[PDB]
Amino acid sequence: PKKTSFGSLKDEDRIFTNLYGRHDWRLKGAQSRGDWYKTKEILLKGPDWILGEVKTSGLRGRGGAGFPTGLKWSFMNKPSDGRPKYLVVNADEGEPGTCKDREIIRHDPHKLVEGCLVGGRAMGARAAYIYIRGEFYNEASNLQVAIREAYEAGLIGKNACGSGYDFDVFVVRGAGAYICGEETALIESIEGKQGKPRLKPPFPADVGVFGCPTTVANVETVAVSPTICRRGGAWFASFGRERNSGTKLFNISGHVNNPCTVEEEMSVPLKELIEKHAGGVTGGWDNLLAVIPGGSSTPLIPKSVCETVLMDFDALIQAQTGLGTAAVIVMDRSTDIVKAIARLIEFYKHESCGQCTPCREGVDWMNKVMARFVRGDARPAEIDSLWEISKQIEGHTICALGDGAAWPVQGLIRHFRPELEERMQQFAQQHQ
Amino acid sequence: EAIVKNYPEGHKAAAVLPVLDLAQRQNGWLPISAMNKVAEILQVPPMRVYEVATFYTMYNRK
Amino acid sequence: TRDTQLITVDEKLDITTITGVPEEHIKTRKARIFVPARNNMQSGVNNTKKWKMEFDTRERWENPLMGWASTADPLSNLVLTFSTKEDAVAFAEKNGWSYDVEERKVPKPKSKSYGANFSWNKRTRVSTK
Ligand SMILES: Cc1cc2nc3c(=O)[nH]c(=O)nc-3n(C[C@H](O)[C@H](O)[C@H](O)COP(=O)(O)O)c2cc1C
Ligand code: SF4
Repeated sequence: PKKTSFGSLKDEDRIFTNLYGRHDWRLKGAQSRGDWYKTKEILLKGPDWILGEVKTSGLRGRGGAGFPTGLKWSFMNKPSDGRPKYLVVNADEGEPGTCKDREIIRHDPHKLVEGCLVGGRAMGARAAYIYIRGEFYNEASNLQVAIREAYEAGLIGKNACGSGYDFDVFVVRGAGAYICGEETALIESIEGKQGKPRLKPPFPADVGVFGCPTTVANVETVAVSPTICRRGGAWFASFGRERNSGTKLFNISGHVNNPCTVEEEMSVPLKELIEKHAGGVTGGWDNLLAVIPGGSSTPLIPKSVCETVLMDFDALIQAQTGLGTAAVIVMDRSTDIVKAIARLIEFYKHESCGQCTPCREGVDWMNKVMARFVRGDARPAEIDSLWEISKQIEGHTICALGDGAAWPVQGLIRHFRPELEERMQQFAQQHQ
Repeated sequence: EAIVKNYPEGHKAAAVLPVLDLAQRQNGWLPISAMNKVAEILQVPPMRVYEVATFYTMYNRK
Repeated sequence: TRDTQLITVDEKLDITTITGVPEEHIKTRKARIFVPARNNMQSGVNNTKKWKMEFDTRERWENPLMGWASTADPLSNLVLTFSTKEDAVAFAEKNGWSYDVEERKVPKPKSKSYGANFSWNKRTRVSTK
């Protein structure tokens, strides 16, 4: 009935069945695996039916924040004023450790394109803009090839899939900026400005790209929607703990024997995920120091927490971290944990858009303090000083990048404070 | 021309990033004259093109 | 009410003769009653709450020895503060000073909308942030 152990996902239940690119990624191969099947019927079912299926599946955002997708997409389910409506697909993929969206774009592009159509229909959108990071040039070209095939098969464009619905899919490339993954900064970049996030309100569903109603959705969130419609929300909701439903793409990187991308059920144990798919921690499980469970923006957790934690939104919130993008970064006991986190702060310092004070000045400040913590050139009173600084950034910035730079620092101080103080002790003795 | 037609009329400024990137593919890098040419084609103030060129790290200004 | 026997006096209150001010600095002076303008160099509004009374500026000249600014005007620094325009006028009248009143200038309420920065079809769309 209510299964209590999760994992062991079977291949028949996997959505991204060309994840590893061992089958044809073009239209013929995609149609052989079930893409673009009965898409006309799905569109004719209407926006309300599609949104109902998404709500029932319990799908949550796969971009890092995890808002319930069905409710989010329903903000667009409203009568049209004069303005057009748009779906923006977030393919920026910038979070360190996260490379799942790259695999979807280059190996299952037709899942994304069909997701744009189904999702766009549900929102009443006339077109989809797919924002892909500028470095993913070859992935963008693969996606552009797939879009052309869709136009030539009548699947998108005028009278899409013969449903009478007109839909366009545009691809817009970024130019090198992690902040452009932030949903409102992404919109500003499409409009030809610096990728600086907007304050909210207004929300994009009211005022978005070109000032029009807009929904920004992650590549993975969009790409699963046609399958959720074909196989039903109930089927998707049968995976994972309640309110943590579905399958999930996981990146396992760092100190593991076989770093890899894999699709696994939600709520799978973290330890099982590393051991079954990634070939275990380098040097064995007893060589594990810490894990960053959801990309650079999620607080690290120490080995003791990693023994029993489940990989889903609620489980990781209990561990004082978060699922994030589900990019698992493994660090074994040879890692210089202070230097590892100090490098992430240096990443956020280089990615801050500079718009708002607490992040423009605060993240740069935290970077300088962390650089001295790596060498030990500090005193223990500065640890609690660093903690308070991170709390002055968190919750005071325009966008969540400021939060994402404060959380890794807090995780380091929370779980490895003696390591910091030990290093300060070494530096004082050696210099004195 | 095809880049500019991907956006609503009255919002040509949306084409600054892809057109600026095209100038760099033809030329290898972006001299100040290339930034001015892009601003002229899209009819946006040149300063709004300098901001984009210096914000995004893939543009080569040397 | 009172046990003190009051009298009736319908005269306009005038205290010029009992203030000790020289004749020159009653009749030839012009008092200005105003609410100070906000110093445009700052956004704080706390110096625009009260009414002020000041007097007409008079000659300042350079001291032959040092070049300091000399004055013969005893009222050159006198600035009085009042809660209301009516209090300021009452004070000026009973002291016999001619005066001008300048009405307070309250900034008018503005319509501010962050969303207007991103208009689909209006000129309020900003080209930069
Ligand atoms: C600094 C920053 C970077 C982000 N990068 C991405 C990204 O690369 N891809 C993504 O889908 N969401 C990213 N997000 C989250 C988006 O703002 C937004 O929550 C997401 O696109 C919503 O889609 P979803 O509900 O389907 O997850 C980022 C957020 C921040 C603050
Ligand atoms: S938090 Fe940082 S990245 Fe986000 S708007 Fe403020 S300065 Fe820009």
